[PDB]
Amino acid sequence: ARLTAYERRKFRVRNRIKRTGRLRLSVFRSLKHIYAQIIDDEKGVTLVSASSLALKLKGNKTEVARQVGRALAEKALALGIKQVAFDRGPYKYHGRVKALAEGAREGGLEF
Amino acid sequence: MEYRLKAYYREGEKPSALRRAGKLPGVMYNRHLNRKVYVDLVEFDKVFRQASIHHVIVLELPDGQSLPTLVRQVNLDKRRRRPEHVDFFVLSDEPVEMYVPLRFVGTPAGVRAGGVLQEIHRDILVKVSPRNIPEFIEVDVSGLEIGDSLHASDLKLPPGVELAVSPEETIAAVV
Amino acid sequence: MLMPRRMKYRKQQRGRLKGATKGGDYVAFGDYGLVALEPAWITAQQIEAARVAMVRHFRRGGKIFIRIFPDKPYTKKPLEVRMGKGKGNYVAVVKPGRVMFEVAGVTEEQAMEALRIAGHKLPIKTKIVRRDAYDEAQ
Amino acid sequence: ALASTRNGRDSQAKRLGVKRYEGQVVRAGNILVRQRGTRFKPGKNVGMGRDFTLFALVDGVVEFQDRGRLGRYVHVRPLA
RNA sequence: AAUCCCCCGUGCCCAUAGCGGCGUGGAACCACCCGUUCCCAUUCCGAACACGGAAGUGAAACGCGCCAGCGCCGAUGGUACUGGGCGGGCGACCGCCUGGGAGAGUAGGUCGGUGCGGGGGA
RNA sequence: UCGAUCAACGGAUAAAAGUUACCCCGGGGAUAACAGGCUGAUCUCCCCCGAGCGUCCACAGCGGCGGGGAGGUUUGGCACCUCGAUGUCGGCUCGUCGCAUCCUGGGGCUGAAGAAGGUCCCAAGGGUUGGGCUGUUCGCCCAUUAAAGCGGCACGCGAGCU
RNA sequence: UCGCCUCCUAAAAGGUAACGGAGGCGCCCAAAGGUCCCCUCAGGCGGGACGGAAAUCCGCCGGAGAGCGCAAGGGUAGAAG
RNA sequence: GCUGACUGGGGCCUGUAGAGCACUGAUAGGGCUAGGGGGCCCACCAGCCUACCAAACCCUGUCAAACUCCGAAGGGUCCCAGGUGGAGCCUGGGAGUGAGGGCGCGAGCGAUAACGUCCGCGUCCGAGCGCGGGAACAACCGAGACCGCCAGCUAAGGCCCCCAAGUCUGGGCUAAGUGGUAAAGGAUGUGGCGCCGCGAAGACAGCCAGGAUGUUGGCUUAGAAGCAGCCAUCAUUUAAAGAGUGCGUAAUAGCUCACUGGUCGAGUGGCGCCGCGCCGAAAAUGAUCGGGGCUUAAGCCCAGCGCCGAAGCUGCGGGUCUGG
RNA sequence: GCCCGGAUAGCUCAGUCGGUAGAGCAGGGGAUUGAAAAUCCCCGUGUCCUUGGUUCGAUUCCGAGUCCGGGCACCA
Ligand SMILES: [Mg+2]
Ligand SMILES: [Mg+2]
Ligand SMILES: [Mg+2]
Ligand SMILES: [Mg+2]
Ligand SMILES: [Mg+2]
Ligand SMILES: [Mg+2]
Ligand SMILES: [Mg+2]
Ligand SMILES: [Mg+2]
Ligand SMILES: [Mg+2]
Ligand SMILES: [Mg+2]
Ligand SMILES: [Mg+2]
Ligand SMILES: [Mg+2]
Ligand SMILES: [Mg+2]
Ligand SMILES: [Mg+2]
Ligand SMILES: [Mg+2]
Ligand SMILES: [Mg+2]
Ligand SMILES: [Mg+2]
Ligand SMILES: [Mg+2]
Ligand SMILES: [Mg+2]
Ligand SMILES: [Mg+2]
Ligand SMILES: [Mg+2]
Ligand SMILES: [Mg+2]
Ligand SMILES: [Mg+2]
Ligand SMILES: [Mg+2]
Ligand SMILES: [Mg+2]
Ligand SMILES: [Mg+2]
Ligand SMILES: [Mg+2]
Ligand SMILES: [Mg+2]
Ligand SMILES: [Mg+2]
Ligand SMILES: [Mg+2]
Ligand SMILES: [Mg+2]
Ligand SMILES: [Mg+2]
Ligand SMILES: [Mg+2]
Ligand SMILES: [Mg+2]
Ligand SMILES: [Mg+2]
Ligand SMILES: [Mg+2]
Ligand SMILES: [Mg+2]
Ligand SMILES: [Mg+2]
Ligand SMILES: [Mg+2]
Ligand SMILES: [Mg+2]
Ligand SMILES: [Mg+2]
Ligand SMILES: [Mg+2]
Ligand SMILES: [Mg+2]
Ligand SMILES: [Mg+2]
Ligand SMILES: [Mg+2]
Ligand SMILES: [Mg+2]
Ligand SMILES: [Mg+2]
Ligand SMILES: [Mg+2]
Ligand SMILES: [Mg+2]
Ligand SMILES: [Mg+2]
Ligand SMILES: [Mg+2]
Ligand SMILES: [Mg+2]
Ligand SMILES: [Mg+2]
Ligand SMILES: [Mg+2]
Ligand SMILES: [Mg+2]
Ligand SMILES: [Mg+2]
Ligand SMILES: [Mg+2]
Ligand SMILES: [Mg+2]
Ligand SMILES: [Mg+2]
Ligand SMILES: [Mg+2]
Ligand SMILES: [Mg+2]
Ligand SMILES: [Mg+2]
Ligand SMILES: [Mg+2]
Ligand SMILES: [Mg+2]
Ligand SMILES: [Mg+2]
Ligand SMILES: [Mg+2]
Ligand SMILES: [Mg+2]
Ligand SMILES: [Mg+2]
Ligand SMILES: [Mg+2]
Ligand SMILES: [Mg+2]
Ligand SMILES: [Mg+2]
Ligand SMILES: [Mg+2]
Ligand SMILES: [Mg+2]
Ligand SMILES: [Mg+2]
Ligand SMILES: [Mg+2]
Ligand SMILES: [Mg+2]
Ligand SMILES: [Mg+2]
Ligand SMILES: [Mg+2]
Ligand SMILES: [Mg+2]
Ligand SMILES: [Mg+2]
Ligand SMILES: [Mg+2]
Ligand SMILES: [Mg+2]
Ligand SMILES: [Mg+2]
Ligand SMILES: [Mg+2]
Ligand SMILES: [Mg+2]
Ligand SMILES: [Mg+2]
Ligand SMILES: [Mg+2]
Ligand SMILES: [Mg+2]
Ligand SMILES: [Mg+2]
Ligand SMILES: [Mg+2]
Ligand SMILES: [Mg+2]
Ligand SMILES: [Mg+2]
Ligand SMILES: [Mg+2]
Ligand SMILES: [Mg+2]
Ligand SMILES: [Mg+2]
Ligand SMILES: [Mg+2]
Ligand SMILES: [Mg+2]
Ligand SMILES: [Mg+2]
Ligand SMILES: [Mg+2]
Ligand SMILES: [Mg+2]
Repeated sequence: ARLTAYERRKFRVRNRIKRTGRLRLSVFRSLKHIYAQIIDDEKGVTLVSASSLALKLKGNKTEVARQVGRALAEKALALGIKQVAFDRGPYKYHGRVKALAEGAREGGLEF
Repeated sequence: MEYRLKAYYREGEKPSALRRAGKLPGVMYNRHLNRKVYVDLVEFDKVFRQASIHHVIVLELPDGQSLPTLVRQVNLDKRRRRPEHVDFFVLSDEPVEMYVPLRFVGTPAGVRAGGVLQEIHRDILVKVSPRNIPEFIEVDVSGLEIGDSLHASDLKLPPGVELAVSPEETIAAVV
Repeated sequence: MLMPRRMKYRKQQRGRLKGATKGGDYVAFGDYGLVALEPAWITAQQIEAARVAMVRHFRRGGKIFIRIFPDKPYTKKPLEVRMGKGKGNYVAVVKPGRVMFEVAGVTEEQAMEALRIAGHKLPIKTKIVRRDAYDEAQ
Repeated sequence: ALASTRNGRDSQAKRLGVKRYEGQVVRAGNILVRQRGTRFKPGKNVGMGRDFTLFALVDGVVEFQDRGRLGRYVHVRPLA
């Protein structure tokens, strides 16, 4: 079987987002951690970064996530960035990914 | 048994002229070389009727080196069916694919005189170190009966070197 | 007779006889060939005329290859004049330097005297050929 | 039927194709390409209407992009 | 902090990154993994998606290598065709000039390259 | 927003088929029928090949399947002069030419004993009947004959006749 | 035969004729529409009661040859299904 | 009022010619194999052989307007330059045209017919039936005629006479009046290039010289004892004659060749290629390349040098319009 | 001259699964009957209209050439 469900829905939601042409707030989440990276395409370039790794926090993976959101807003808003679009990648908007996003307002927003 | 021709070089000198001139455009190449050359048509012809991309041609040519070539292409133009140009491949010691003629040896050896003989290949393609080049291949197989298809490796494999395969194909049969 | 089964389209535009045979041309199956010096539409019935002249020429023996095939439909109207196209009524397009026919398993003096007969049945000039290095290996 | 003639139709030509080439100056609204399938996809500042028709979104110049198996792309570069 | 190396993201070229074989990696990343209380799930199934985890494993997947059997790429030389200019043939068609010049095929190439950002070593 | 096979689908009227050899006018050689012209599929005649039949076979005489042409007498294609007119079939009269020769002359071959034929070559000087039938051309038939030739000339010839 | 769509003719822009070669339309759908979320074909081989070339199920292989209401074309799974 | 056709550079668009077979189809030869055509052993599942059917699949080998893994030359368009032209754009006044034709190239229809028909791109006639060449001839070659000249140079085509200029110079070809024409196909025409076999161990031509044994060959027969015929065509004896290639034929008598010695004495026989020619080659009023006439040319191919040649170009004079 | 059909024991007429030709109706014999007729059994001869082809193989597939049936074209 070529090109899996994962990589289809992967592409699916990126492509839609990538059309509107905002800065992209992308979210990787491993079974252990959750990272988020705000990208400008056409320069192919990352601007602001935030991880549960580099922030070294733990316990209740969701609550850990809300934090790395506030962590991103705060760092991000500091460069002028306010409007972006939530990548949500191949993840249902729910739980850990929801939580980072609702922790990413108070700071740049519309999620 | 052993063959040489001549060769010359060229840079400009449009092919039409050369070809009017009794000569025969061609190119010399291999992994380390590519060079523009011509030959005499009437000269080349006598050799090639013999050699025929089967035996090695050692060229000659000025410098004078003498270069161990295999002929790997002949474009004959289709109207007059007569060579318009020639590819000369120069050997060095690394294995190289090539075409070995085939010696069919025996009598019909069973169903003799006879079924129908039916040789399906006068050649085989084989990877060979240039140094040892098996100038023909004796293939007898006195088993030699009605209906069968001998494949590949059932050939002698004169000492030097292995097939360029495919191991399974149709060499001959009787019916 | 000689003719396709199954065609995609019943009728098809004439087109040119421009050029050289573009393949065919190197004598792939046999000991001796018959090669086309001129372009022509060679007809299913001319082909079969030649094929039979050759088998008649030897013994029911030998082996014969043909190697051109009449896949081009040839229309003709009746004695009417002009309304639509059609009808009926097959050729093989044959440019110069093509091997048609091409015998094997026979004496040269047989093949050559049979190939000579064969080309008398053809609308074009022809050339008998033998076989070569030049017909390569492949 | 068969003979008399069963044929004889054809439709009107649709005058389809590329209407602005690379480095032509356009204005918001100019349609850039007229086409049947997705034969060029919309690029940067380029719309696609329901008949698969691509237009400039902004004033600018048109650049063509061949993305391999991602297909061919038409954008409009501003300095509008 | 630059430099290099490994991982994780994420772009780009769009198969020279592919298939197959082989080998290798778990500290760290990552994955599989432990469970189904809770959020949330399955036209049935915690398979998937989801959460709470951390005992084990790099078996699968993923990453990194190495093999040219396949796949993919691919000259040079020569032809085909041809803008323009001239000839020849009853015809079908053919040739010369000058300028442009494939496709197949041969020689080879190839088991990717690379940007931004992190994590870790340097 | 509705009533249109206004489908001859830019849709004359709300409302419409035929016949004229009893015909008329305006036009057209922008266009058919005759003849010519181009063409030559078709037609007539050659020629190549040469399976094969011919007891055997050099094809004496034949000649499959295919191939290449010539002629312009057929049936057509085209629509080029002629529609402010180029009268049409057939006969009669009067011819003249072509030769792919029906007879007569001269030949070669023969599966030519002789005589008589067959086939092909040369040859256009001359000849090439009279009748029954049908408008006929053709054709069939009677009686003869050295023979009872095939074509062209606007299917020769109506300011020559019918 | 007459309007409309698809293909070829059409000479690699558009356009282009013939009583040139081939087909289709005069509808359809309250879901066959909008959006969000998910899912990925056909075919082949192997296994499986009634099951057969094919019903449903399980495995591997299968970059699209399936599907997209109907003709053809173009497009299309990184979805338009 | 510089933007025009045309041209240079640069970008983008395209799917023709050519070619290819990856798709859709067609398709020759072979291999390997499903289902079976059922030879059959069954008539229990069986069940093997296939010089027949056969998918797919491999190998060789091809074809396509409505096939394309590919794909030129060119073409379109935009930018920037050149381009002052009976160029370009804008507004308005007046039209005429809306039967086209030939030719070249590319297609379709037609029959790889038409002075055929229908499109495409060019051209010319139309309207240049004005001029020169092509014998004569709208559209083929040459060339765009404002007027005049008893001046010059050229174009195409020409320079033996009709007829202006070479019976010009060199090299080769052709003997048909080819030229001055029409194919398949044919052919010791003739000239060149080549390749192959045989040959002074003396070949090809002739001439001199042997003209099988068991044997009728077994077959078949009044006899075929090679020749009215279907064939074990096999042992031998030779430097050396097939139980015999043909005339012979009362089968045998008589006869010849093959295949050999020998005489002599230098080439001989075969194939392929190119040039020019020859056959193939029959139509209707009187013939002919335009004519006379031409044969180391007055024909054909190659190289050259002069010349002749138009209303083109020049020189001189003039006219009118436009610009300065 | 033209496009299309049919030839089959002795006569009449079958006969596409290309692969071993049968049924009648004659004729001979049998059962039947007193004997026949009718009816039921059983019988054999087509080198299956010649010739080239395909095919391992063709009366059964292809194409001509014949002896004989159908539809076709002189001219105004
Ligand atoms: Mg080829
Ligand atoms: Mg034909
Ligand atoms: Mg008519
Ligand atoms: Mg011929
Ligand atoms: Mg169209
Ligand atoms: Mg690729
Ligand atoms: Mg671990
Ligand atoms: Mg461990
Ligand atoms: Mg592993
Ligand atoms: Mg290549
Ligand atoms: Mg090249
Ligand atoms: Mg050209
Ligand atoms: Mg190439
Ligand atoms: Mg690789
Ligand atoms: Mg990367
Ligand atoms: Mg780092
Ligand atoms: Mg109307
Ligand atoms: Mg209308
Ligand atoms: Mg309209
Ligand atoms: Mg009305
Ligand atoms: Mg009335
Ligand atoms: Mg009346
Ligand atoms: Mg009256
Ligand atoms: Mg009246
Ligand atoms: Mg009137
Ligand atoms: Mg008349
Ligand atoms: Mg007429
Ligand atoms: Mg007239
Ligand atoms: Mg003719
Ligand atoms: Mg003619
Ligand atoms: Mg003739
Ligand atoms: Mg006529
Ligand atoms: Mg007319
Ligand atoms: Mg006309
Ligand atoms: Mg008239
Ligand atoms: Mg008058
Ligand atoms: Mg007369
Ligand atoms: Mg005569
Ligand atoms: Mg006589
Ligand atoms: Mg006589
Ligand atoms: Mg005689
Ligand atoms: Mg006599
Ligand atoms: Mg006479
Ligand atoms: Mg006479
Ligand atoms: Mg009377
Ligand atoms: Mg009468
Ligand atoms: Mg009559
Ligand atoms: Mg009479
Ligand atoms: Mg007439
Ligand atoms: Mg008359
Ligand atoms: Mg009168
Ligand atoms: Mg008169
Ligand atoms: Mg008169
Ligand atoms: Mg298409
Ligand atoms: Mg087009
Ligand atoms: Mg075009
Ligand atoms: Mg175009
Ligand atoms: Mg219809
Ligand atoms: Mg499946
Ligand atoms: Mg299954
Ligand atoms: Mg599809
Ligand atoms: Mg479609
Ligand atoms: Mg469809
Ligand atoms: Mg489609
Ligand atoms: Mg300017
Ligand atoms: Mg350009
Ligand atoms: Mg083509
Ligand atoms: Mg194909
Ligand atoms: Mg094409
Ligand atoms: Mg390429
Ligand atoms: Mg400018
Ligand atoms: Mg003007
Ligand atoms: Mg105006
Ligand atoms: Mg009009
Ligand atoms: Mg008009
Ligand atoms: Mg026109
Ligand atoms: Mg030309
Ligand atoms: Mg015309
Ligand atoms: Mg024409
Ligand atoms: Mg024109
Ligand atoms: Mg006029
Ligand atoms: Mg003009
Ligand atoms: Mg005149
Ligand atoms: Mg003139
Ligand atoms: Mg004149
Ligand atoms: Mg003149
Ligand atoms: Mg003129
Ligand atoms: Mg002037
Ligand atoms: Mg003259
Ligand atoms: Mg003079
Ligand atoms: Mg002289
Ligand atoms: Mg003459
Ligand atoms: Mg003459
Ligand atoms: Mg001379
Ligand atoms: Mg000269
Ligand atoms: Mg002068
Ligand atoms: Mg002056
Ligand atoms: Mg003026
Ligand atoms: Mg009794
Ligand atoms: Mg009784």
